[PDB]
Amino acid sequence: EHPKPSACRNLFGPVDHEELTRDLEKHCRDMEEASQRKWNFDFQNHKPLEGKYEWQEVEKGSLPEFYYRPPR
Amino acid sequence: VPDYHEDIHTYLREMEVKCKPKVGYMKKQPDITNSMRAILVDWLVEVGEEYKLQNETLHLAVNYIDRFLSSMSVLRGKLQLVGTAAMLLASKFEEIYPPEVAEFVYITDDTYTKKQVLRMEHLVLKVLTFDLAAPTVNQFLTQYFLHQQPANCKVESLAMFLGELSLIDADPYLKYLPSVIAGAAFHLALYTVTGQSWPESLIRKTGYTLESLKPCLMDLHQTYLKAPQHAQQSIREKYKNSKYHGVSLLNPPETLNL
Amino acid sequence: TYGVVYKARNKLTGEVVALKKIRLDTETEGVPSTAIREISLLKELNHPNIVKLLDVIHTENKLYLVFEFLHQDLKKFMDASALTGIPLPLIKSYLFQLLQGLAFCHSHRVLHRDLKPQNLLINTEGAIKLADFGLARAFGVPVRTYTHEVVTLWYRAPEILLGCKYYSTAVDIWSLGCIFAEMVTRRALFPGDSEIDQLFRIFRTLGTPDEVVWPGVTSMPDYKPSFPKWARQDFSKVVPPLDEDGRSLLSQMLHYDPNKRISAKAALAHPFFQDVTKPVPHLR
Repeated sequence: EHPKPSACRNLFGPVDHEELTRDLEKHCRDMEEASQRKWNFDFQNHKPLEGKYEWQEVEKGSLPEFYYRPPR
Repeated sequence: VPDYHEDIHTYLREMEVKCKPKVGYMKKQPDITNSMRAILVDWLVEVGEEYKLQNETLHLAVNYIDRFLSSMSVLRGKLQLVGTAAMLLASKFEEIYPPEVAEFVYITDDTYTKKQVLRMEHLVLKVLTFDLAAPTVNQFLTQYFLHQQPANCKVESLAMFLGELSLIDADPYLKYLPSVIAGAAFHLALYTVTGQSWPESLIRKTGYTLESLKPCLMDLHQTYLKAPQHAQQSIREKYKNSKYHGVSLLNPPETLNL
Repeated sequence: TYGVVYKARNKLTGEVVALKKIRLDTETEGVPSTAIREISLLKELNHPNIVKLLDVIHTENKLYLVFEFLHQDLKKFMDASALTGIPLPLIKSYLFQLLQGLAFCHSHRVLHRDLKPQNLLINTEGAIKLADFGLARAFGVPVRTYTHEVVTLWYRAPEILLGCKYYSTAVDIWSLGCIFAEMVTRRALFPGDSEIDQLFRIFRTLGTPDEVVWPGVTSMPDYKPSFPKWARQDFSKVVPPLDEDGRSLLSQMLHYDPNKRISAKAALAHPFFQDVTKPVPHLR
C-alpha cells in the first residue's frame, strides 16, 4: 500500500538531519558527573574508579539471584 | 478497590501537583505556537485511532511533552520527533503489546530514521527523571464513575469525550489540575444526558464543591459548544463511532444554572 | 559474565549498594518495557519493606540500577533451615512485615504479581522486603490492567488459572497465603506440573468450588461442571504445627471469593497478630 492515508502525514516540512544528530549526540554523552562522581564509578566501561566507595567483585553464589537475573 | 480507594485517591491528589507543567511555559519557546501543539495532538489522536492503542496512552503522551517542552528547549523542525518519542514512551507503559519502532518511523512518512526516533526517547527519559507514572484526566474520571448510579450508560463516554477535548487547547486548560478538569467533565455530561448536578457522593469525598468548579465548567462549555467548528477535527470523528455510544452527535446543552 | 555484579559497600557509615546491569540492544523498541515499568513504579514506592532503587544511570548502550543490598533470599534461607524448621516467632515476624509492604503497595495504586519466595529479601536485622517489581503494573482500580498469564505457575490464584479479564488485589493475598502456609511445613503446597494439574491440586485441599462458596464460578470461562467431587480437606492436617489463633487466618486469606479474601490492611488487625517481635536469622 501507498502509506496509510490519515496517520502518514509530514507535519513541519523538512529538517536538518546532521544538526539534529549532533544535537542529540552532544546531550547523549553530556550525561556524566554528579553521578559518575557521586558513585565514583566509571560507568562508561564498567570500571571501579577509585574513591570512598569500595567496589568489589562478587561471585554468583553467596548472593541473591535478583542481582544477575537475565531479562525475559 | 473499596478498601484502598480512599488512600489511592489521596495519593493521586498529592501526586497531581508534582507531575504538572508550569503554566505559560511555552510562550517562551521562540519557534512554536499553540496552533502547532494542537496540530501535534491532533496527529497523535489520528495515530492512536489507527493503531488500536488504549485511550490511557494518549492522555499520558501529551503529558510528557508538557513536562519536556517546559524543561528543555526544542526547535520547530524536531517537534514531531518529540511527539513520536512521547507516544513510544507512553505505549511501552500502558499497552500490553507496544508497537515496534519501525512502525512509528513508517507513520511519520520516513522523515525520521529508526536511529532518530531513538536518541530522543534517550533524551526524554532523563529530563523527566524517569517519572513516567503521571496522574491524568482519565485516571480521575474512573474513580468518579462508580458513583453516578450503579447503571448509567452514555455518561462514561461523553465524559471521556470532554476529557479528551481538554488536550487539544493548552489555553486555558493548562492551569487546572487534572482533578478539577475531570470533575468539570463529569458534571457536564451528567447534566447533558441525565439532569442531576454534581453528585453529593463526590462533594464530600473529593472535597470540591460545585462553586469551586465554576471556572472549569465555563472553560469546558465553550470548547463543548465550538468543537464542531474547531480546526482539528479528529476526536469528534473518533467518538462518532458506536463503540462509545455515539455521544459525539448529541446536542450540546445551551445554558447552565451553576 | 565474570564481574556480573559489583557490590559496593560504603566507608562513610553508609548503606551497601549493588549494581544491576541491563544491556540495551538499541535496535527495536528502544529500552524494554520490563525496565521502564519497573523503574517508574519503584521510585514512587518508599517503605521499610521494599527495596530502595537508590539510583538509575543510562548510558549509550548500558543501563545501571544501584539497589540497596539485602543478604539472603527466602528460598536459600529456608533450604538451609529445613532441618530445624522456621521458628514460629521468626515466621510471625516475616508475615507481619511482608503484609505491611503489600498493603502499602496496594494503597499506592501499584500491583505486585509474582510473590515467589525468591523475590523476598531478608537481612541480618530481621527485616524483609519485596524485591522484584518487573511484572508490577499500576492499576488505579483493578478494572484497568488486563490479563497476560505471566506469573509463576505454583503461585497463581484460582481465578487467574481459569482466565479473567482484569486482575484485583487478591492475587497478592493468595500468593502471600501460599508462602505463609508453605514455610510452616517447608513444602510447596501446590506444585502442579501444568495449569490443569495445578487446578486439580488446588481442589484436593479446599474442596470443589461449589456455587455455594463461589457465586461467580459457574459462568466463569474455562470452567466446566465435569470436575471431580473432591472433599474439603480438614485444615488440622494441611498444616499441623499451627496454633489456635492461626487456624482462622490461613483459611480467610486462602478463601475462594476474590472479593472475600482478607485485605492486607485488614490482616494486620486479625487476632493472629497480637505479639510480634523480630529476631535475627542464622547469619542471614
